[PDB]
Amino acid sequence: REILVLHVGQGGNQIGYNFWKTICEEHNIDIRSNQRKSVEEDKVDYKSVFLVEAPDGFHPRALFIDLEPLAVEFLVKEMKLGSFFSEDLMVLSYSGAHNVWSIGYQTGKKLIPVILEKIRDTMPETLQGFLIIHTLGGGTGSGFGSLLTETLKKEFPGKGVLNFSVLPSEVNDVTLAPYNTVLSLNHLSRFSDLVVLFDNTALIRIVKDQLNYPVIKQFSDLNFLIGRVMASITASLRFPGPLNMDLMEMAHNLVALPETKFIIPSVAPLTKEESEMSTELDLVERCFDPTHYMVNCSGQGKTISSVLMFRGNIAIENAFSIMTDIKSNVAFAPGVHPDLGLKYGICESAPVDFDKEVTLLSNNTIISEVFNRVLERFDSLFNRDWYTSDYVNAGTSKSNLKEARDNFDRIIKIYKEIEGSQ
Ligand SMILES: Nc1nc2c(ncn2[C@@H]2O[C@H](COP(=O)(O)OP(=O)(O)OP(=O)(O)O)[C@@H](O)[C@H]2O)c(=O)[nH]1
Ligand code: NA
Ligand code: NA
Repeated sequence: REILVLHVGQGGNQIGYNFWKTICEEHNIDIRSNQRKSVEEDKVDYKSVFLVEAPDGFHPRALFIDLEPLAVEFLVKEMKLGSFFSEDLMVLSYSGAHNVWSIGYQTGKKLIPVILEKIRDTMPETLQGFLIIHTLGGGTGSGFGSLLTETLKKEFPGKGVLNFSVLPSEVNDVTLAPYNTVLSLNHLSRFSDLVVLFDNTALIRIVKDQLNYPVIKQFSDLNFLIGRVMASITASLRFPGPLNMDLMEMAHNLVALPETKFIIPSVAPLTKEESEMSTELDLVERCFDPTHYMVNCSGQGKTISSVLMFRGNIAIENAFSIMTDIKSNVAFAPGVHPDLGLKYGICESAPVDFDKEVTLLSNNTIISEVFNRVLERFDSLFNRDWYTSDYVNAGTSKSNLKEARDNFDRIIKIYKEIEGSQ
């Protein structure tokens, strides 16, 4: 059940700080010492899923990859997790991708041999899959992340390749993001087994309103929610539970058609103060709400398939009691059976910061509208040949951009066909 994590680019590596901090905290480890705070939970946990053991200290089964060092360096020195984020786990170059998917895809091909050799060292043959954490708007996380997704699926067929990819804010903070996002989602639609999507617009709004935290100057607290989703969906692998599930079990339950592998996540509660104030169904209803969707959505949309991970103070009586109320309040696609569309997972271990928790992975048709807005941005640049020159002069032809564009458009049509039923 072992999992190897790959962080690519500034965003992917910065997110890795909050994820491994939450993983360490859930396993009673202070991320900095690499040593146990307590042995109290070691015997009801399975630390081997994400953590590698050593007398000097725990090590994450992860690689930290970037085509420029500043993002890793400044994070590993400010938070200063030198021992945990051992630098034998870093694969750094110094070119940068300059926000071009093609430059990242290919400068990365130079480090594929050293990344692959570090993988075969780290991985036990009982490894179940990989997690790839990256942003889609930049160049390294998008291009190199696409390359690693393609590389791992062919280097290790039969093993799972899951992607946790960050979309830009609705008003893009990178003008080249539509090109980079379309190119990456095209690569991932092929080589990924499951793509859990985030966008900063939804994350910024959750942080501003739902947590109402004083103020933020690091992506830290937006990345905390991304780390909460990754940790909670893997909780039943690392802690006892009446109903556990692994990476491919969740992907099999979500991917109805081979191309419907793009997932919207949500978690409740986001503040400890409401963990006291909520029941099982209330956490479920709020997860099925746009105010908790970590992707900018209109409404609940039409759910094709969903996975619900229950953690902590969770009445299984009530968890199965409210399944009728779930289908009663959540609109599902016109082709989904009234008794289907749900995949349950129950882990007895509570999250780091809440008394109960419900994590939702939703295969929703509303992702077609999110993708449609990315496509419309793509076309406003592609139809005017704006910024295409350095994609052309980095070896991605317009012909390759158009090929990725129409395959991306085909995915939008598959989701809309499930949505409309006309
Ligand atoms: N949620 C979140 N988003 C981030 C973070 N860092 C960067 N981003 C987003 O990622 C997009 C750009 O990707 P980056 O990761 O910064 O760039 P890169 O992957 O290192 O690629 P290059 O900079 O071109 O070498 C921007 O739209 C940012 O909003 C982060 O730490 N958390
Ligand atoms: Na960068
Ligand atoms: Na950058």
